[PDB]
Amino acid sequence: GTKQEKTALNMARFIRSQTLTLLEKLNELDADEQADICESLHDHADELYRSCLARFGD
Amino acid sequence: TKQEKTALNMARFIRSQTLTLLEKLNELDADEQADICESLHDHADELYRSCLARFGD
Repeated sequence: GTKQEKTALNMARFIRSQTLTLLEKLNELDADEQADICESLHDHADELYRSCLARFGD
Repeated sequence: TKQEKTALNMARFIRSQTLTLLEKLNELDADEQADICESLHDHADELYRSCLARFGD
């Protein structure tokens, strides 16, 4: 129902923001390999978020 | 350092949360989204293991 859809959409949103924050932290730590993997992870998180918005965004 | 541990904890959290969300999408029968989420969780697992080797202990 609406509650479950909203929770899922909200999780997809904070996951996307957390990948960006983590990428920023990894870059600050000069953790280059991890930053690279995290940057791709942010692409994937964006893809999931858009997909969730399409179904649950009302 | 505490900053490295912050990064590590965040990587672990993204792995845990993409797992939870995968299961919730499965419960919604939201298959297109679940497929994307499972791949996202694969990559979150990868990032975590890389960060753990670098920053852990």
